[PDB]
Amino acid sequence: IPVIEPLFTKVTEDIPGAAGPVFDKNGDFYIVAPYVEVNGKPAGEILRIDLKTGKKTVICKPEVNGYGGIPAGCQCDRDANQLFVADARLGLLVVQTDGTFEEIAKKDSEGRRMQGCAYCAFDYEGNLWITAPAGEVAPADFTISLDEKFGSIYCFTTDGQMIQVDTAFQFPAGIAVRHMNDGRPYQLIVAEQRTKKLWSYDIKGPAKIENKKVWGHIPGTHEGGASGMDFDEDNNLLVANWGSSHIEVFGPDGGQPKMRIRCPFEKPSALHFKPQTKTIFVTEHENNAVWKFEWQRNGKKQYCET
Ligand SMILES: O=C1Nc2ccccc2[C@@]23OCC[C@@H]2C[C@@H]13
Repeated sequence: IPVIEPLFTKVTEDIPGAAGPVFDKNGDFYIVAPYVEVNGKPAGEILRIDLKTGKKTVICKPEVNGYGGIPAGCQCDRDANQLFVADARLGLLVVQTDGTFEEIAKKDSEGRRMQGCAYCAFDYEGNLWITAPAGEVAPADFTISLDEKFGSIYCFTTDGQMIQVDTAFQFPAGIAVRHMNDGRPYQLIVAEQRTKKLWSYDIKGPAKIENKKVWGHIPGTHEGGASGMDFDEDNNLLVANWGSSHIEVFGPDGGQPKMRIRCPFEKPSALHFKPQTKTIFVTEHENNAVWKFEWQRNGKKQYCET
C-alpha cells in the first residue's frame, strides 16, 4: 500500500481530548475538548480557534442540571449558523456561536433514554446520522462500548425524530454519508473501532438504512482503530486510524486502503476539510493538539455549504 508523508503544520495545542474539528458558515474553526474536568468531574468545552495564531476561545461549557458534558464531534447546520455537537454525556446538542446551547433530545422515538454520542454527519437532505458508543446519557453513570457491543446508531431527522437505526456496535466512531453525483444520499459508512471494520448501509430515506455489509478493513496491530472520517470530492474516504500514526485512504468501493497518509503523531482522532480547499485539519490525542496538511484534492462539500 503506497504511503505519502505530507508536511503537517501545527494549528493549536493544549486541548484535552482534542476532537470534533468543524468550520461554520463564516469560515470560523472550532474543536471540542471532551476531557476537561472541574472539581473532579466532566466539564468539557467547545472552543473557537484563531487560525493565524492558534489562540483558543471557549465558546461553550455545556452542563445540564449539574452534569457536565463530554462534547466529542461536530457538524455545522445549513439553514442557521449553529453547531450540532455529539456529546458523550448529554446526547445531541445544538450550540450557538454566542455560547448558548440546547440539549436536542434526551429520548429516542421508542421512548428510551438516549445513549451518549460521539460523531455525526449530515446528509444533503438535512438528516443527521450519529454514532453513540457510550451508555445512557447523564444522569446515568458514564460507560463506553470499548469491550462490549452496546453502541448504537441514530438518525435525527428533519422532522425532529431521534430514531435508533442500529445497535450492538463495539465503539461506533466515525460516520460519513456518500451521495450520488446528483445529490441523493446513497450510502452510510460507520466505523466500528474495536473490530477494525467499516460498515456500509444503503440509505433509502430519512432514518432508513438497509443492505448492511462489511465495507472495509482498518490496518494495524495497535489498540484502537478507525476514529473520525470524511470524504474528498472524488468520494475517497479518509479515515483517521487512532493508534496507528496514519490516516487511511479508501476508494469509493471500500475494501483495503489504497493509500496511507503518515502522520507525525500516533492517535489521530478526527479530521475535517476546510471548505473549498485541499486543507485537512486533524485533531490528535498523542499531544492533544490540532494540525493541518494539504491533501491531493478538495473535500466533499458539506451540508452547510449546499
Ligand atoms: O477514536 C477515538 N475517538 C475519540 C473521540 C473523542 C474522545 C475520545 C476518543 C477516543 O480516545 C480513546 C477512547 C476513544 C477512542 C478514541
